[PDB]
Amino acid sequence: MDIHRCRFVRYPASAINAVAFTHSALPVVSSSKKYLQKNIQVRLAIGRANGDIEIWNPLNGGWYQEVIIPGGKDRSVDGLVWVTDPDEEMADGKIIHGKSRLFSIGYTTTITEWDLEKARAKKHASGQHGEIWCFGVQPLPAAQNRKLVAGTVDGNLVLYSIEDGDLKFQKTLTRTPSKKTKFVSIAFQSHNIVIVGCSNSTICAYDVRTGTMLRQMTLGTDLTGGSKNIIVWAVKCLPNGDIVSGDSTGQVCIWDGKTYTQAQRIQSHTQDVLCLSVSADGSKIISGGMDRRTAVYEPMAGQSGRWSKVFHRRYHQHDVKAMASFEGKGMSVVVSGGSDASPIVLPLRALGKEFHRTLPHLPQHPTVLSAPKARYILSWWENEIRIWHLLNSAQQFLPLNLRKNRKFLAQVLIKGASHITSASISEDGTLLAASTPTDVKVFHLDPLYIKKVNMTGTGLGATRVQISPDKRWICWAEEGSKVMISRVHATESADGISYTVSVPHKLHRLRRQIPKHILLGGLGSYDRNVSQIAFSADSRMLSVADLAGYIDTWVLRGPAGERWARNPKAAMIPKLSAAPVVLSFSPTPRDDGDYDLLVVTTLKQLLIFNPLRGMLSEWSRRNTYPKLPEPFRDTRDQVKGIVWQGQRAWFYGVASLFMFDLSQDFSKRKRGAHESGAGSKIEKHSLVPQRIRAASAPDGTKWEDIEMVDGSELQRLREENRAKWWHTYQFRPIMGIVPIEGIPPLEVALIERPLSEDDLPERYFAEGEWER
Amino acid sequence: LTALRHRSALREALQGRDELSVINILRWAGKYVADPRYRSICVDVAFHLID
Amino acid sequence: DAIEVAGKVDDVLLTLNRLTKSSAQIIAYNSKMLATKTGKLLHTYDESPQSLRSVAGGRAIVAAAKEALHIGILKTKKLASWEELAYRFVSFDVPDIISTFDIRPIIAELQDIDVAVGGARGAIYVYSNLLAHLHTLRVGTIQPRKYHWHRRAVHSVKWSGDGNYLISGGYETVLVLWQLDTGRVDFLPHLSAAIENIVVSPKGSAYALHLDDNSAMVLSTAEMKPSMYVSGIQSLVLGDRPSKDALVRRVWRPIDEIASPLVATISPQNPSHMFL
Amino acid sequence: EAVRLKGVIAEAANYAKRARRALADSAKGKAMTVHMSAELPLGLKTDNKISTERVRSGGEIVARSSRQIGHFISKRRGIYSIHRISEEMLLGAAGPTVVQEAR
Amino acid sequence: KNPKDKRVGSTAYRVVSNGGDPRLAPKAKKQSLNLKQALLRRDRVAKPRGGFFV
RNA sequence: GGGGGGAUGUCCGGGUCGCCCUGGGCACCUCUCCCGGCAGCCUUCGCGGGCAGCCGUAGUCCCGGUUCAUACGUCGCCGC
Repeated sequence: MDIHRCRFVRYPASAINAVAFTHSALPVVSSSKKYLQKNIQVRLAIGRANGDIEIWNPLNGGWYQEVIIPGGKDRSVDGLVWVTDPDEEMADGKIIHGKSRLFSIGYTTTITEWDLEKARAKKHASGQHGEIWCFGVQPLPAAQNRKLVAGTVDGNLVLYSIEDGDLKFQKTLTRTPSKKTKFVSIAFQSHNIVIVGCSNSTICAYDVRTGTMLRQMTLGTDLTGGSKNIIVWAVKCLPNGDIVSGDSTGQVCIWDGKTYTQAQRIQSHTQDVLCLSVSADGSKIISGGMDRRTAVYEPMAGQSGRWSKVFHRRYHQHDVKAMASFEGKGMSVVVSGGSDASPIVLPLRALGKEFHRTLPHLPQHPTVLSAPKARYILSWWENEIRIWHLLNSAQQFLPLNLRKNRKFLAQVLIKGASHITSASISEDGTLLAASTPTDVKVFHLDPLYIKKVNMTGTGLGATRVQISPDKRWICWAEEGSKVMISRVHATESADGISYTVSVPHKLHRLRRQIPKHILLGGLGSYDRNVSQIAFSADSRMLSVADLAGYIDTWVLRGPAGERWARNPKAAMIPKLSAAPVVLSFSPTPRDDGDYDLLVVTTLKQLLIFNPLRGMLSEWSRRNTYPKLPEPFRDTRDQVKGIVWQGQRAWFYGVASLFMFDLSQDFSKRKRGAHESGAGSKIEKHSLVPQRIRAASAPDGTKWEDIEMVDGSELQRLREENRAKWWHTYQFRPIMGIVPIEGIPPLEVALIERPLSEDDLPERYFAEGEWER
Repeated sequence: LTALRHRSALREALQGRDELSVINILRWAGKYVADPRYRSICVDVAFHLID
Repeated sequence: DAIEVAGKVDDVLLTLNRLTKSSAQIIAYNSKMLATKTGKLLHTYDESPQSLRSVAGGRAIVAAAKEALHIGILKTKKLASWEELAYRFVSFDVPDIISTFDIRPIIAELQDIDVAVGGARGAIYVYSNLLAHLHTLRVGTIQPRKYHWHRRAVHSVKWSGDGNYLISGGYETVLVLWQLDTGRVDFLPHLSAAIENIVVSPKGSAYALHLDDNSAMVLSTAEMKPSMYVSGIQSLVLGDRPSKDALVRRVWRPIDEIASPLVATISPQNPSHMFL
Repeated sequence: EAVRLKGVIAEAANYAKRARRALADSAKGKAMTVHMSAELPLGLKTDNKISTERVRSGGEIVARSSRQIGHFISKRRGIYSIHRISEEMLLGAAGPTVVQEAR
Repeated sequence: KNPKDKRVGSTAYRVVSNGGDPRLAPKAKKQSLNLKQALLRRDRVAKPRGGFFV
C-alpha cells in the first residue's frame, strides 16, 4: 500500500460557541432498574461559529457525531437550549419520555427552533427588540406551560411561549432604565426567579410572574486594567440556592441565595471567565476562561458556603467559550468547547483521577472523496468544492517534482447562501453532485470545463448523495429520512457526452416495528434519517442505513425498464446494536452472484452480510466480537471509513489505521474497570492518592489495602463448520483516506489536518497578562 | 544587551521575531559594530541572528 | 510532646531511627523510659523516611515517607495506662516528593488536622481534613488542593496562626502568603537569600525566618520589616542535610562542594573586622 | 587568504559532517529534513534527532513520552510526502520509505 | 439582495423583501457580533500572528 | 564509538560454477563486553562498597502534548 500524505487541504476550524446537553441529569436507579432508562435518548448539541449545529451521542463513552446541520453564509450560532418535558405515563404504566426540542439564537432578534427529524430549522420567532444575546428555558416546579426568557442588547427581557409545537413572542417582562445595559448571561434560580448578568457591572435578579425586580447585585471596578465596567459573562445557580458568577476580572463570585448578596470572591483566572458549569448534586464548579484555563472548585471543609479552587489546568489551545455538564446512566462528564474546535470531555466525579478526552475537530463523515480512475481528490466546505489532480504515480518518485505533483485543479463555488451538506463524484470524475439543504446540484466536468446539469423535480435539499459506479443512478436522502433516486441518461454526440437527469423516482423504505411510546417520546422520528448510502460495485444493489441501526437494501430489476425493487430478504437484515459508522459492499465479486456488505458499527462490531441470502457470512459466523484484536477493540476512536483491497480491508478512524486480512481468522486499557465517560484511569501522576494502606501490627509486617470508593456450545458448531492484521497510530489527525489507481497494489491519499495557531484566531493580551 | 548576556537570555530575546524586526536588529548591529566600545556585544547579537 | 500518662502530663519523645537504609521505625520514650533505654515501638515504614511531627498533645502523629504520608491516631482515649500507647496508622501516597509539611490542629479535644505538604516539584498540596476522612475497608475520595507558585522545590510551608493564611518560602528568595479565603496571593519578594526555614510566633504577630545566607530575621506582620536581625559568617559550607531541591534531578544538580578557598582579609585600622 | 579559506572550509566541513549524520539517520528511517541536491542550502541547518529528555519546570529533567515524540515528528513532516508502506512492514520487520517535498 | 427603493419625490415605491430566509436560518447581525467581540477585547492588543512573513 | 562474530544487498580477478567464498569496497538487523547517564534495594554516621538493573532512541486507547514568574509604602513641576 503506497501512501500520499496530504496536509494542503486547509479545512476550516470553527469556534464552538454553545454546548447543550439534552438532559442535565438523570435520576439514579439501581442495576435491577437498569431497563427503565434504556430508551432515554441523551444527545449533545454543539453549535459552532459557522452556524453548524451538530448532534453528538455520548454512547456510554463512545461519543459518536451523528448529524451536522450547517447554517448559511454569514450565519453563526451563539446559544443552544434543549427543552425536555417530564415523563408522561400511559394508561398501562408504560413511560413516554419527554420530547426534547432544540432552540437556538444566531446573534439576531430571532429565536430559531430546529427540526432534527428533517435536519433543518423548524420555526422562527422574533419581536421588536434588540439582538438576543442569552436565553434559557424556565425550570420545572408549569407542566405543559413552559416559557423561554431571553435577554438582549438594549435591555428588555423578552419572554417567548412554547406549548403544543409553538414558538411565539409572548411579551416583554421589563427593561433597564439605562439604554447602555446589555444582557450577556441568564440562569434561573427557581421556577419564578431569573438571574441575569449585565454589562454595567450588575447581576440583576428579576421575578418572572409579575416581572418585578428582587435585588440588583453589583460588582466593583476592575482595578487590573482600564475599562471600569466589569462584565458578568456567566451566571449559574447551585441546587441549594446560591448563585455562581464568573465575570470580566476572571473572578468567580458566590452570591447568597436568600439575601442576594455576595458571600465569596475567588480570584481564579487572569483573563475573564467565559463559562461556568455546576455539578448536578452541587458539589463541583468548573470555570473556563479566556486564558485557556479550566479551574475546578470544591467546598471548603468546615464552614458552609465557602468554596475554594482545588486545581486548574489549561486543557484547550484557545479560550473556553462554552461548556455543559451531564450526570446520569453511570456517566458524569462536562464537555467544554472553545475556539480551537475541539470539544474536550472531562470526567466530573473522577476529576483528577481519570484522563480527559479531546474529541476530533474534523467531522465524522470523511468529507474527502476521490475519482481514482481520474485521480481527482475532492473536498468541500462552506460553499466551495476544491478538486485536486495528482498527475503522476508514487513509483515514479522513487523531491523537486513533488511540488509539481499535486495541482490545485478546480474550485467550484455554489450559488445562493446555503451550505454544501454532502457531495459525490463518479469514478472517472466527469459527474459531480453536491447537496445543500435547499437544492441538489449536479455538475458535468470535462478535462477544465464545468457545466451545470439541469436538475428537475428536486428543490427541498438532501443530506447524502451517491452516484453509481456505472454513472447511471443518482441517489440522495431528501429531508434526511426520504431516500430518493433518479436515472441519468447519457447521450453521446459529435461534441462529446451530455447528461440528462430524470424525474426523481422515490423508493419506499420498510415499515419497521417500533412501539408507540418510543415513537412519541425521545427525539421522535430522529433516528430514521439515513447516515450511509452505499451502492454495490456493479450498481445492481443499493443499501442505506440510518442512526437507529436499520439497514434497508434494494435490488435492480431490469427490462428504460430498469427499476428498483425491495429485497425480499430485507426484513431478515436485523437492527444493529448501535448506529453503523461504515457500510459498503465488497468490490471483489463472489461466486454465487451474491454480495458481501461490510458493516462496522460504533461499538467496534465488524461484521459482513450476505444480503441476498439475508444472513451473515460464514466468516462472520466464525469471527465474533471477542475474536477481534485488542488494538482494534480498545481504540476509543470511531472508525471514520474503510478502503478496500482484495482480501484486505483497511480501516481508518481519526487517529488509528488498520488492515485486516478478511480471508484468515483471528485468535494497556483495562476491560473490567468501570470508569466515567471520558478516558481511562490514571496511572502515574495524579492529585488523588492511589495506594492507601492501613497498618495493624506495629512492627509493620501486616498491612491492608483501603479502597477509596464513594457460547461454549455455539462455538463447537461454529468451529466444526471449517495472522495478517496490522495497526498504526503514526497518522494522527486523519480527516480522510481515499484510494487512487493509475492483493493488488493500491495508491492512497491520506489527508490530515493538524491545527495551527495560524488557523486558530488571534489571542488577545493586555499589558498585565502576557503568557510565557 | 549586556544585561541580556549576563542573564542568559539573548537567544530568547532574539528567537521570536518576524521579518521587519529582524531587519531592525540587523540594522542596529550593522550601524553599531563600528564602535569598539560595544563591538563584543554587537558581534554576539549578530552571531545569534545569523544562527 | 506533652502527654498524660496517668494524671501527670510529661514529655514523651518520638524518635525516628533507621533499621535499614530505606526503612525506619518510630519509637517513643519517657524520661524514666529513656533512663533504661527501652522504647515503645509504634510503627516501621519502609520508603526512605524523612521526618516526623505530631499535633498538640500526642493524639495524632504525622510521619513522612518520600512519596507517602503516614497519619497515626492514638487508639484509646485518655491514655489510662502506659502499656496501651498504640497508634493506628494509615498511609497514602502524596503526588510529589515531600520536602516539608506543616499540620495544624482543628480544635480541648482534637477534631481534625489540616496538612500542608510542600513537595519537591514546587507545589503545595493542602489536604483539608484527614481524621474525618480516615476515621471511617472503605474511605471517601480525598483530593488535595494544589497551590503552585514556586519554580524549584518549596523549602518551608507553614499555616499562620488563625489558619486564614498559608505562608511559604522557596529558592526564589520570596516569602509568599496564600490568602486561602479568596484565591489571591501576596508576597514579600526580594530577600537576600533562599527562605530556608520559617516559624510563626506563639501569638499571631511575628514570623521568624532562617535565611540561607546564615541569617535569622524576626519579622512583624504587616509592618514586614525585620524587628530582629542576626547574621553569621555566611561562608561556604559542606551541608549536613544536603539540599531540598537536589531531590528531583534538575539541569544542574546542587552538589555540596568547596572548589576554592574563601577570599578574606582581616582589615588593618580595625583588626576586629574581617572583610570576606 | 588562509583566514578566508579557513572560515569557509571549516563551516562547509562541519555542515558536511552533521549532514552525513542526518542522512544516515534518514536512511535508517527517522524521517528528518535533509537537502537533496548537491549545492549548499542557504541556512546551513540540519535537523537533529529529538532528545530523549524534557526540561520541566522549574528546571528538572524527565523522560520524553513517545506521544510527545510523535507530536514533534508530526510537526517535522511537510505539506506533501509519499510514505510507502512495505509488505515487510505489514509483516512487522522493516521500516517505510519516505520522500517528502523539499521546503 | 433587495432592490433599492425608487422615490418620486413625495412617495417611495418599494418591493417587499422576505425571500432571503426560506427555512434555513436568519442571517447574523454583523453589528451585534462585532459588539460582543469588542466587549471581549477591551484595550488588549493581539500578539504577532504568524512566523517569518511580510 | 571500538573490539569482534551470525545475516541482509552489491561490482571488480573470479571459481567445477554454486552453496557463496577468498582479495578490495562496503550500508543495515542481531549478539557480545568497555563508554556516558539514570534510577531502585542491602551495608556504613558519612566516605565509599555490593546485588539484579534500565536508557543513549522513535509516532500514542484516552493521556504530563500538562503544572511554573518576584509586592506595598505618593504623585506632579522646575532648578543645581
